[PDB]
Amino acid sequence: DVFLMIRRHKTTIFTDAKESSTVFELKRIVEGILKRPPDEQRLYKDDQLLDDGKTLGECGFTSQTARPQAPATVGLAFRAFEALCIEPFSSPP
Amino acid sequence: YNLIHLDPRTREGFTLLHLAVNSNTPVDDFHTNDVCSFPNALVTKLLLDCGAEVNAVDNEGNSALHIIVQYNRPISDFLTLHSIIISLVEAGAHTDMTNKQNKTPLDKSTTGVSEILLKTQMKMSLKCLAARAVRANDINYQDQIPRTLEEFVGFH
Amino acid sequence: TSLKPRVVDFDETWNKLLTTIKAVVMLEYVERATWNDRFSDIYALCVAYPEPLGERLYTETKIFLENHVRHLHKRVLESEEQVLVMYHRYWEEYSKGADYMDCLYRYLNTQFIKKNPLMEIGELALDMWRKLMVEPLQAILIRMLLREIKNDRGGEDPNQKVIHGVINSFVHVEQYKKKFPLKFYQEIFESPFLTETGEYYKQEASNLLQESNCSQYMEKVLGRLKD
Amino acid sequence: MLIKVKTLTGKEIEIDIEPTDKVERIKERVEEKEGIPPQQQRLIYSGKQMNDEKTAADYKILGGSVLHLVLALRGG
Amino acid sequence: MYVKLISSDGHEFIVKREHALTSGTIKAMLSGPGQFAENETNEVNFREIPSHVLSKVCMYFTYKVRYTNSSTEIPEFPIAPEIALELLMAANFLDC
Repeated sequence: DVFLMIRRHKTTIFTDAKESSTVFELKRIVEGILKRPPDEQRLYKDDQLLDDGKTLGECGFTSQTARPQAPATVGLAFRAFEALCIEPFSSPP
Repeated sequence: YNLIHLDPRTREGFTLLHLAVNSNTPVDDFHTNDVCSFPNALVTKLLLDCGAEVNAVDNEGNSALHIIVQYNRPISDFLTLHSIIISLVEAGAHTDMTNKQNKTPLDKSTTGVSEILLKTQMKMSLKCLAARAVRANDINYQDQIPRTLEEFVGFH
Repeated sequence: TSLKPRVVDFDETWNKLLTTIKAVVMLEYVERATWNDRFSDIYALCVAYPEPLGERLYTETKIFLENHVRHLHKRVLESEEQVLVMYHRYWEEYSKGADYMDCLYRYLNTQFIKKNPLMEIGELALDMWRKLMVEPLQAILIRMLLREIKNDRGGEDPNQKVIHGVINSFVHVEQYKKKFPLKFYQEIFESPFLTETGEYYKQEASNLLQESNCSQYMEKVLGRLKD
Repeated sequence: MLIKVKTLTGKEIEIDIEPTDKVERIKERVEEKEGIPPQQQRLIYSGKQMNDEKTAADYKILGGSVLHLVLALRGG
Repeated sequence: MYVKLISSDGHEFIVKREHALTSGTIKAMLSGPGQFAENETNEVNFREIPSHVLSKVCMYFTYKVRYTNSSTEIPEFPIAPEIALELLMAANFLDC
């Protein structure tokens, strides 16, 4: 129901999910494509933290904002807790 | 094929396809109008299997797709409006190409049946959206974009 | 950088594109980064300012493919006894070579070839394989294709893969002709093999008319049909 | 109410749907006789295509009429 | 599977393969030499196209996968007028 981009630092994984689906599904999905244990990354919304229990559609990631033509930027930071390091895109002309 | 490659164009810019998809093309009353009916989907089909330039522009900038959606008889002969449109957009008739007066063929619908047929046959492409966004804001593109892309910008 | 058209000289970039496309049509090893940069090269040369030189690149690809298929022809002619084992070895490495060259030249086939009479590279590489590797080397191919299948008919079990590759190298070459896609195979291998089969079964039936009576003739003809 | 919707060759489709029947499944019954699956017969209600429930009173609640349908595939 | 897209200056992207094959020169870059025995990343190195335009074309991949042959209103793709010119060049290079 929602479309989000998992933007960790350099990479930005584009994925679809559901309102009823939870954070654990997100972490399971990003495990097989980034090879990171779930406790080594903490997700975000702007700067607000999230946990592994609340649903994806709960913490402001609704179908009216995580639409695919402008997905909601969910931030990630990986453990070696490190800060949420996200660098912006290139300069538009 | 020979005639098409000799590019037959009337004074209005109409090619063979433009007249073959136009109901306004006069058909001879002397023993002929009872047989030859315009627009006809068969002739258009036979004009696309022979390789007519389907994205041709007339004096008004209308393509064959612009002309066919101007048809005002979607009930009397629906198939001759349907079986031609699928015949028109099958060789690369750019559904979003825009005439000289800045009218998309969706804009020149004048018919719910024709516009819904175009919408069903329309396939989206980021090329089309990006070109439309470029022209809707009038960014200078000449001598900055590919040479083949200037014509595509002029299409939208 | 970027996708903006730039004045690029054709010489060293075309040589550096040859460095990869020669290995592509031989099914050799090319790096993924190299193969993904040749796409950018082909795009840059396809819209290069101030003259879009896709025509020069198209003609140079014509020249390279013609020379390469003629080299394959001269090499296959040397192995006169085993040309089938050499033709099919140089066709499995050129059919996929033609397909990969078509993939590499994807932007050319949708900007300069189909939009301006001209043949797309996946159709040109195959059309350079019948015009320069099958049409001139036709009788040698066909007569011994019939000879190998006749040896299979009598008692032998020749290389099924080689024959089944050379034979479909007549329907595969004409895969890009929308009108009569089998026409080359319908006049290079269909009719000659049909007439040779007719002669061979005529003499086979004549031989089995006198060898056995009408009872065993039924079982023998049924077995020969099943075979 | 039986329908007389035209087709790609001047045929007929029997919707057998009353004016209060929604066109969400009314087109399915019409296409059941013709053969098309429910979510593929993009019928045109003399100027527009029915969407979602689309109770037949929207299309003038006509009896029988002639609804030229589109053969739009991949809509399932 | 999931495919991987380099940008001009870092800015890694990862899009589902069925989503990134809607373009034209990804289906060609992914049909090249090599059997792709790994089948997990098969990264493509877009050396020339910048990062923001690559993000927008990935968003377009998701958009076109979601809204293909739909009976809805097909909500408009938002194009920044600054990114409009470069995205046009990308959608020229990235066929469709």
